[PDB]
Amino acid sequence: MNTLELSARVLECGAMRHTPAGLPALELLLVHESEVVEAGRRVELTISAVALGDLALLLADTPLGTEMQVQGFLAPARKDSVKVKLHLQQARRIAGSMGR
Amino acid sequence: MNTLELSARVLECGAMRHTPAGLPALELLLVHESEVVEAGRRVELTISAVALGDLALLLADTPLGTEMQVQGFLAPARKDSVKVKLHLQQARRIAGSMGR
Ligand code: NA
Ligand code: NA
Ligand code: NA
Repeated sequence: MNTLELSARVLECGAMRHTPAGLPALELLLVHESEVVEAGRRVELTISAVALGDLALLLADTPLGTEMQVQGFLAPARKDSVKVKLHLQQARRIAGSMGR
Repeated sequence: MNTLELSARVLECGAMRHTPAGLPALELLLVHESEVVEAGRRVELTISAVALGDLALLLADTPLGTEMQVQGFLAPARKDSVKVKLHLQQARRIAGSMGR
């Protein structure tokens, strides 16, 4: 079991990159702000995220500030790192009807 | 939305501590090892976890090596920290029938 579901806004969206094996790869910087319940609290969390393959292609050029629901697994950012990165398995924009 | 579900083993279990407001607090160090789907692999993740209140009392003196399913929210360890901490909302040992 390793699944993080997070509501987040796009702070940064990288240019299209690739894995050493030639698969599309895209890095995003995400910010989450919410109030949660702990022992009967607000949280602000900044987190790096990476999408590979088709999802990287879909998330290409996501405007900055876009609000999203995402899901994936957590992993250390680099070998031996304290920094974690969210490996995206799902991402959807919070579509609205304003929208002006 | 901010929920991480993780299967993990206890590498460290702290002594009973307290919040500044006097609530029970307990820190654990958890290791996760699994293989996941990345579209498309192996993930090994070490993460600090903190339980407050009644869950802290329940998790007191968890033997090192105990395997668990945990759930909670992610938050930075401190301002501008790259270290994240799982704020435990649920924890259960993986009970088995072996013995010994
Ligand atoms: Na897993
Ligand atoms: Na790779
Ligand atoms: Na939330």
